[PDB]
Amino acid sequence: NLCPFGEVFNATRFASVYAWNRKRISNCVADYSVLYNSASFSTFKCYGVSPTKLNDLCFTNVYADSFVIRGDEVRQIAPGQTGKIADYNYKLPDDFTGCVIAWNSNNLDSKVGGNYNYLYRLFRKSNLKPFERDISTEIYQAGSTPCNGVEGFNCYFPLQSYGFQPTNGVGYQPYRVVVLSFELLHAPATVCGPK
Amino acid sequence: EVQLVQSGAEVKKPGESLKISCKGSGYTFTRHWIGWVRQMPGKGLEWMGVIYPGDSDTRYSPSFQGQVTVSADKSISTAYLQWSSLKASDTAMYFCARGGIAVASGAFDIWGQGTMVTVFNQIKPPSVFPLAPSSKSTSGGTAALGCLVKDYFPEPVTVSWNSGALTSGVHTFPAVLQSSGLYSLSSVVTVPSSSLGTQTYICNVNHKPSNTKVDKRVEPKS
Amino acid sequence: SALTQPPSVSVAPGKTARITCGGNNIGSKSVHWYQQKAGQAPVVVIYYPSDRPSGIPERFSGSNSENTATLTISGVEAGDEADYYCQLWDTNSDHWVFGGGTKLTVLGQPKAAPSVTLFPPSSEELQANKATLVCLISDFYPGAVTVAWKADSSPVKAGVETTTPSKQSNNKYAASSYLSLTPEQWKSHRSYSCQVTHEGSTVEKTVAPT
Ligand SMILES: *[C@@H]1O[C@H](CO)[C@@H](O[C@@H]2O[C@H](CO)[C@@H](O)[C@H](O)[C@H]2NC(C)=O)[C@H](O)[C@H]1NC(C)=O
Repeated sequence: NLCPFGEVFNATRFASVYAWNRKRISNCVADYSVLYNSASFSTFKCYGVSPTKLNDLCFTNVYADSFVIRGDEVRQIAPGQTGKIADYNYKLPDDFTGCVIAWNSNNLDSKVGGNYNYLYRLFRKSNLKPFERDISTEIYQAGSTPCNGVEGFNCYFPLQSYGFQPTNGVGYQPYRVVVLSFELLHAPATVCGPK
Repeated sequence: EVQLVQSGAEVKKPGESLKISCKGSGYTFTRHWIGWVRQMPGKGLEWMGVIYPGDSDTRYSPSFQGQVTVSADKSISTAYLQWSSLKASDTAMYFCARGGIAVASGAFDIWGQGTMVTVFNQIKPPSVFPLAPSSKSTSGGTAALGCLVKDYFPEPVTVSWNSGALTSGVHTFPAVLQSSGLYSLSSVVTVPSSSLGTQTYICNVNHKPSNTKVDKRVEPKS
Repeated sequence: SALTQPPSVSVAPGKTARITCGGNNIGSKSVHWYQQKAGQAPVVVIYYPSDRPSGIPERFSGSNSENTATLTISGVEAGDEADYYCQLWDTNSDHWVFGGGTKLTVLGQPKAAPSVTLFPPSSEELQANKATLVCLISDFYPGAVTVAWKADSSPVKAGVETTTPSKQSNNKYAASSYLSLTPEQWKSHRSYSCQVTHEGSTVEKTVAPT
């Protein structure tokens, strides 16, 4: 009863960061050390737990969130960070307990002419609360004039496309990111390492 | 098991204060919104306000801002709704609902029982008036007698006809709760019009809370 | 912003029910749908796009147009009779907004037009310086009617108190509508009328001060 980590990490297509994908993991055993042992990931950082301790600990629930962002935006996937991704697309709580994994995905997510399928939120009236997800496409009202669905002066479409080109630099590469959240809830432990 | 358990029902006088509690269990209390929705008896849902227990951020509806206070205590996983001076128009059910995250971000995924808040001003006996059947009711047809029972508190009011002797054709309608906070219903009996002029129609109205009972004669005029 | 729902909708078992929610640019905003059975707390049946909560049957779905959000239940069962609400997120003001609600009634019995009795104020009540007009509606199904009061021929909004339809002993529904008004305006008009609308058909009753 191994946890389907290959379902999320080795999935063919990810979601846009504004509409990131969530998968609930329970009722299985997972060797997290095997995940780090493969060295294909560029970022592997954990908060509240050490990587070796994962196999020696149990949790009520596990949550795997998957999306694609830019390279220099991977630093935004961390507690207390700011920026358009952390404030408008995907926010992590200040007391986050879990891990963040990010790896380069240039050969798959980049296309000649620009890959215009991956989007992100540029404008929003207020910051997202932790783990919230906004997928509305209402015209943003940047000024006093009400837009009323009409895009134009001080009235912008809320989403902007990344446009990944294989020839891009390391900062503007498509990076696939997963976030593992670990939940202890005064309930039975359903996800455990080989302990 | 995710659950929102609310406090028990309350009965208060106008102008008094009130504080209802709503405790969450089975989830991280600080990582979700907690909102309050009002439902008047037989009416629709009305969002009032919301609090994020993580940082105590509060958002209020324009129609409710300043008339009610929303707070939270994260140390015991509880949210509070508070009135300083109650009005008769505040009589309603009050649900507390958790604000979802991920796909449930804009919605309220989990709900409690609701808390019934009744604002009662005084136990008032009912005023009973006759509902005359018709003019030119004439023999060979049916006619509808009634009596209207207005401005009483609380439920119920019990109506019989001819001290329980008349049972065919009686219908007592459910009462309306007026915006003043008082109840009003009517009772109607269908009888042969021929018996208008021979048989007298007596409506008996009983208010148990006010030790009140009235016998009203229904009889065509003019 | 105003969210508008039809007050009631009636369908036959096995067919498809569509409940519509209206507004200005609702097709671009996050809209969810809740079900509330009589006596129970609300339950989410549809999130935004058409994502279903865990345990909700696949016959529930959501669709959107520029000025409209529609909840669709295919192959309606008897247990689906309930009040359905559309809810808006409104990221502009961070205001959760609530629709008016729609009572979805699943036809189990035949249909029945309402019987209306209209009572003018009693002479004793007028002597007491009050006036009440009583519109009593009985023996109708589905349990959803709309009552319009007409002073003379002009609509009247103030003084109208209408009850929620409730089940009778014979499993049909009844309701009442009271128009409170002072004797002066009662005597000042040629007539008063009560309009009861049920399933697209209207019944009007008229009374006079004389
Ligand atoms: C995704 O697929 C890769 C390749 O199929 C997995 O990596 C392999 O892991 C096995 C042991 O689990 C090793 O024997 C192979 O040498 C690995 N291959 C490569 C190319 O590294 C990877 O584990 C899969 N992801 C998950 C989460 O299971």
